[PDB]
Amino acid sequence: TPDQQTLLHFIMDSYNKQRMPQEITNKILKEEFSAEENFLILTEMATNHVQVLVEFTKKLPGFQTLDHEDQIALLKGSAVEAMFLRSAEIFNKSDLLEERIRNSGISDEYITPMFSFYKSIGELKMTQEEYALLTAIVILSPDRQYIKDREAVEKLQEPLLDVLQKLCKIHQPENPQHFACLLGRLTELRTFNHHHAEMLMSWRVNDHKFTPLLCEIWDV
Amino acid sequence: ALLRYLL
Ligand SMILES: COCCOC(=O)c1c(C)nc(C)c(C(=O)OC(C)C)c1-c1cccc([N+](=O)[O-])c1
Repeated sequence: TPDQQTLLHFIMDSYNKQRMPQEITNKILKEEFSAEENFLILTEMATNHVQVLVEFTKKLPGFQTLDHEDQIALLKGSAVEAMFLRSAEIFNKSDLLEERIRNSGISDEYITPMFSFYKSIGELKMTQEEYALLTAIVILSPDRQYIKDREAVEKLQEPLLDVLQKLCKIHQPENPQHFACLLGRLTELRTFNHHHAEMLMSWRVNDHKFTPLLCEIWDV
Repeated sequence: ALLRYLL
């Protein structure tokens, strides 16, 4: 559809500008390997994921028209899912990062479900457009805590879901299951809200300096 | 405040 193609190109122009700075990528190879240096790298990565996702969010069609408090509630409420999704994308476009994660002092209670999500979404071989649309769909969720005008958010989310589904008919014709499989990775993704809340209470994790952006977006 | 600034 003519209005849908315009929507999609707008999403892609914004999504394609997102990149993790090469300098962080180099750190994966170049830094000393210790629990503390490893944790720091993951912190800088997480911080940059939020940075990028804010820039992406403020370019989503309609987002600037929303009530200001609702904007904030979206950013904070969708942060955990969006960041986790983005970290899966980064990881799957690496062996070394995995080893750093496995040796950063983070408990296997949290590491295990993380790698299961990464593997699951990796096996789906999602295209750049699927990542972009899903990301936008996660950010524009009308069910976040404290949203005053949920119907306004729903009107921004629904055309993205339509484009995404419709795309799935276009590129994977006669297989309704590709789209349903995308939505099942979203089911895994949402389980991370609870994993995250528990990690923040944990000893190792909370006895660190998180960056200011992480502190703020996670309501620490 | 941080979030509003970046937005
Ligand atoms: C690329 O970064 C990995 C993705 O990172 C997150 O998006 C993320 C989220 C939502 N919540 C927390 C509290 C952290 C965290 O405490 O910071 C790092 C410094 C240890 C990170 C997190 C990091 C690793 C594992 C897990 N985990 O549940 O397995 C969570």
